[PDB]
Amino acid sequence: SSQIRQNYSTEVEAAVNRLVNLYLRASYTYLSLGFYFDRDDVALEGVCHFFRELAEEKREGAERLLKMQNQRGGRALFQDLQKPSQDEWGTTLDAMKAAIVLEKSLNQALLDLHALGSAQADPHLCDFLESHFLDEEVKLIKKMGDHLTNIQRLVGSQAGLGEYLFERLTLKH
Amino acid sequence: SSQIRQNYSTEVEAAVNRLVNLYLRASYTYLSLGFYFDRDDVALEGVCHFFRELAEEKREGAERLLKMQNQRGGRALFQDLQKPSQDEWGTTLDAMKAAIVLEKSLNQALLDLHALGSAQADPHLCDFLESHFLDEEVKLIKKMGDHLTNIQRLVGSQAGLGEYLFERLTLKH
Amino acid sequence: SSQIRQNYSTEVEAAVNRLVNLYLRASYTYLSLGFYFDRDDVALEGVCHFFRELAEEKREGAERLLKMQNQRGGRALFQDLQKPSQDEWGTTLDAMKAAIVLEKSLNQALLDLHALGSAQADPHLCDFLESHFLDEEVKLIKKMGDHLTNIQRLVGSQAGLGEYLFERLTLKH
Amino acid sequence: SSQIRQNYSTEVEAAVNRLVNLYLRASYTYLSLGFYFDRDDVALEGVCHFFRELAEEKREGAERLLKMQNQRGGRALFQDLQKPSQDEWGTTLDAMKAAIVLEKSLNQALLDLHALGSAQADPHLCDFLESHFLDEEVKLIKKMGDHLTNIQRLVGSQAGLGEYLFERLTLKH
Amino acid sequence: SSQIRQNYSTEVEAAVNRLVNLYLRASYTYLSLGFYFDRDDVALEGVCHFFRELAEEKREGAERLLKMQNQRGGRALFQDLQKPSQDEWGTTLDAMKAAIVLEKSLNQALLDLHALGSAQADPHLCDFLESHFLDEEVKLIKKMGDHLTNIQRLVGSQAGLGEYLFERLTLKH
Amino acid sequence: SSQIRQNYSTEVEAAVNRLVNLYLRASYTYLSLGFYFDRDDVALEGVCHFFRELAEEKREGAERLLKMQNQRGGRALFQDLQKPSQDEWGTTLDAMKAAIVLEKSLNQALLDLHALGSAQADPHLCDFLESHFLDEEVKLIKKMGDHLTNIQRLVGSQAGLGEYLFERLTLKH
Ligand SMILES: [Au+]
Ligand SMILES: [Au+]
Ligand SMILES: [Au+]
Ligand SMILES: [Au+]
Ligand SMILES: [Au+]
Ligand SMILES: [Au+]
Ligand SMILES: [Au+]
Ligand SMILES: [Au+]
Ligand SMILES: [Au+]
Ligand SMILES: [Au+]
Ligand SMILES: [Au+]
Ligand SMILES: [Au+]
Ligand SMILES: [Au+]
Ligand SMILES: [Au+]
Ligand SMILES: [Au+]
Ligand SMILES: [Au+]
Ligand SMILES: [Au+]
Ligand SMILES: [Au+]
Ligand SMILES: [Au+]
Ligand SMILES: [Au+]
Ligand SMILES: [Au+]
Ligand SMILES: [Au+]
Ligand SMILES: [Au+]
Ligand SMILES: [Au+]
Ligand SMILES: [Au+]
Ligand SMILES: [Au+]
Ligand SMILES: [Au+]
Ligand SMILES: [Au+]
Ligand SMILES: [Au+]
Ligand SMILES: [Au+]
Ligand SMILES: [Au+]
Ligand SMILES: [Au+]
Ligand SMILES: [Au+]
Ligand SMILES: [Au+]
Ligand SMILES: [Au+]
Ligand SMILES: [Au+]
Ligand SMILES: [Au+]
Ligand SMILES: [Au+]
Ligand SMILES: [Au+]
Ligand SMILES: [Au+]
Ligand SMILES: [Au+]
Ligand SMILES: [Au+]
Repeated sequence: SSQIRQNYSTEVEAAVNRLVNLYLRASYTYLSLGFYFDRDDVALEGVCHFFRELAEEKREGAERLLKMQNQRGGRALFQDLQKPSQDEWGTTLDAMKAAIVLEKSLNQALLDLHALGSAQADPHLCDFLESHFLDEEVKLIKKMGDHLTNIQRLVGSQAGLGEYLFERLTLKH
Repeated sequence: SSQIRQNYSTEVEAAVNRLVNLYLRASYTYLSLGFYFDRDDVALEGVCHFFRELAEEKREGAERLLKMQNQRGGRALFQDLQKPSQDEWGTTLDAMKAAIVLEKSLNQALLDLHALGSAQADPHLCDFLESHFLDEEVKLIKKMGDHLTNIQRLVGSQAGLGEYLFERLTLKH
Repeated sequence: SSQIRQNYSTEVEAAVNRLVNLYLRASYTYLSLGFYFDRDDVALEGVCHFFRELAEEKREGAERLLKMQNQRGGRALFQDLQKPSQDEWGTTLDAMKAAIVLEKSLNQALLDLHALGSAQADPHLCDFLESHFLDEEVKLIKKMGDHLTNIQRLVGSQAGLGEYLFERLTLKH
Repeated sequence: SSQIRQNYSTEVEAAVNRLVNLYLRASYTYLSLGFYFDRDDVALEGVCHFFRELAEEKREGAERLLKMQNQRGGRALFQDLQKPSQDEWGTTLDAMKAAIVLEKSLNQALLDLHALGSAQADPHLCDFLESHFLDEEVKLIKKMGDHLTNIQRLVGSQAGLGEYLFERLTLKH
Repeated sequence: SSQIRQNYSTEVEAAVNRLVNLYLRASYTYLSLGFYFDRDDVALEGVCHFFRELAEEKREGAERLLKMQNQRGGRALFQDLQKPSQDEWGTTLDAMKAAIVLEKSLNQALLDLHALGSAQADPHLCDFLESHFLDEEVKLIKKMGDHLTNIQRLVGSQAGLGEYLFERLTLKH
Repeated sequence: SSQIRQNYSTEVEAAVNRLVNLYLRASYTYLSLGFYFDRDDVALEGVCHFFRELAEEKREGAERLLKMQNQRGGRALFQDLQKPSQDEWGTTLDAMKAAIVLEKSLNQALLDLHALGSAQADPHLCDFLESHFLDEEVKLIKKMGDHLTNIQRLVGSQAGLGEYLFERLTLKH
């Protein structure tokens, strides 16, 4: 077994595979979120685009992790992908709340894997997470908090109007 | 009678002529809708443009149908065009409601003609409807549903403000 | 009722609505004329283009009139559009004869409306007709007379050949 | 036998091979028609070009059919190509009459194959015919009817002059 | 429930959701196939690219289906995604064998859904499958059969050399 | 009979018509050869392109001959086109063997016609063959011999690998 593998614990290999599952789960969640906002009875295009873009980003993170797994001589192993936690996601506010919960879980998974890499003395893993994941997550979580604050401000009284305005003037489409 | 006509039933020929009447009726309805929104006491320019654009699209569909009638060796026959169902169209919401009702009737007419073509074993007619009409109608009806949802969200409380905002931030002009 | 309306009689308002009906009728007549010449058993493409172009021009005149109706604070009211006077239009000669009869009726309607505007002391209406309609009609009627003369010259003896030649060498396609 | 073949009946496979023969026959007919009009004692260049262009179109249709046969896992089988029905094709009128008869036979073959695909529940075949053949045939047959009408109009009295004029002013070269 | 929904059976809606699951499953299978060929102990880059490209194509098909679901007024419902059938995919030959089996299953699912649309008289669904899926699948399955034949020819005697050569001279990277 | 014909024997006229049949036969043979190599169970794209290109070249030669027939005042006469000698063409080697046999027969037909032109003292015919056919055939036959030699060298031991390599590194696609 691997001719290239060096300083790459079975523990980190397994944890990388679990993280791939988590990122692909998050991608699937964002696919569901995106298409919910494209429903004719929800129709918030900018919200749809925001979530579909994140579906792509999460999928990219999984592919980054799989490439890394191979560069270290580990073996990608895929598991069932569980469906998203909801079939309908409520208002933009509800949806952003669910998204920041999801991001925080990914973030905690990254931190846990960092702490494993540190215990296993694996500086290439630590560097890899710092280079492509930790700051990325921090920036996204901040953006989502900014959004939540703006949504929140808009939707006390006149909830519908606030939702429309946030979609039109903050979100991209 | 026609040197080119082949596999083209008198039933489909008549039904094509009726569909032309329906599309020209819808065009006239959208002309009336467009100019209502240009009234100084209504003054929603983006709404006016949205309906005038559809008047053009419906007229184009009628001309497509007439060209097809001729390519198959059928004979265009024109009937009186009935005036639109209303002289005043109310709010943007009322107007979009009336437009989606109209589109659904055109859609049902297309489906009925498809079902006739299928019973008459006329695959060129079926192809023609699929190529230029069925998806076009589906996309338009979806857009209108999206609009209705957004209008609806805006006009619970503060009806005037919501109407202005929808016109300014969703509709084109 | 209208905050903008000034010096705009109910008589001119009604007459503008009737003129809109006439122009849309003429547009429909030219649509029928155009597609007749596209029949495989008539097949005079340049004739078809000449009439379809006029269908567009007449529709534009109606839209000009409706825009004016709104700029003056009048209220567009639409009536049933009667179908064209014939289902088949004969030869190019027959068709041009029918077209110049139609244009003369539009012209007389314009003159009558001018005479109303003059009796109502409505110089904006008079200016509007002079700017966009009266000369336009005069030029078109002259063109049609030129055509009739050329068609007429061609179709004494050898009627078919003359018809083909006029279509090929005078009409555009 | 084929690793790719799926939902592709032996009946449709055979019928596709027969259609290839028909299209290559039609191509050969148009080659003969083209070169007849290039004879120094016929010399109607535009007619020659019109038929040679159709020879190419028919050959292209056969190649489209053969490519499809292969994409479905069927087996192209070629038969003898029968020579065209005439060695001399008469006037432009005679020739256009013969061409529209030929096109109608191809059209009927396409319809028959459509009806077979429908009975065999082969929606890829149906789509393939709709995409590349049915409308193409309808447009060509209409063009030919237009031509026949114009030729017919020209060649009552002064047959030679009419023939020259049609070739010069309608046909391309 | 939906203001836009018209002629859209609950049966087709459910079947569209199942097809989305199948396409996302196939995408996941191709992700696993792609990264297997990127393993340092397999190292066939062109094979990896071929499968990763198909992972993207299958994901795109699912998104096309979800967009359609929304345009018709149906409701996207997501299920668990089962992991791919194998963790290791053997040789290029083994892998292409598995891929054509997968494609044929997608193809059969498309055909079944076509047959449902036909039984439900849903011509927009039928058109949608013809426009974006049926020919696409046919072309891909043909390409894969071509590949299988070439792989097969190369890997009787000198299996390693044949595998390298196919990757270098047929597959893209 | 012909006003232009000069120094053009009935013998050469007939022989030109036979040569046209031969060239169109060869074109049909190459069409069959081309599509055989496009079969999913043969799949040698470069071989397919090589033969389809020759189908076009042979057809061009027939059209050159027909144009010449007309320029001399002869009369093109078309006969039945016999189907190709095989339905399946074996390996690339088998196919190239069959192609060089065919070319040699065309070449011998050209030589025979040259010898007829010489006996009939027809220097325009001789020039015509020298200008457009004799060298063309010589170059093609040489190319095919080169190919046969290279195929032959490759397919002693490891027949499949040799076939793939010849297609990839010598033939165009
Ligand atoms: Au979305
Ligand atoms: Au979106
Ligand atoms: Au998007
Ligand atoms: Au770390
Ligand atoms: Au570390
Ligand atoms: Au990165
Ligand atoms: Au954002
Ligand atoms: Au308007
Ligand atoms: Au407007
Ligand atoms: Au507009
Ligand atoms: Au249909
Ligand atoms: Au049909
Ligand atoms: Au269209
Ligand atoms: Au819109
Ligand atoms: Au026209
Ligand atoms: Au026209
Ligand atoms: Au036109
Ligand atoms: Au006046
Ligand atoms: Au006046
Ligand atoms: Au004007
Ligand atoms: Au003119
Ligand atoms: Au020709
Ligand atoms: Au020619
Ligand atoms: Au030509
Ligand atoms: Au069919
Ligand atoms: Au079918
Ligand atoms: Au095509
Ligand atoms: Au033409
Ligand atoms: Au890959
Ligand atoms: Au790759
Ligand atoms: Au790739
Ligand atoms: Au279907
Ligand atoms: Au259907
Ligand atoms: Au597509
Ligand atoms: Au490929
Ligand atoms: Au080929
Ligand atoms: Au090829
Ligand atoms: Au080719
Ligand atoms: Au000679
Ligand atoms: Au000679
Ligand atoms: Au030459
Ligand atoms: Au070559």
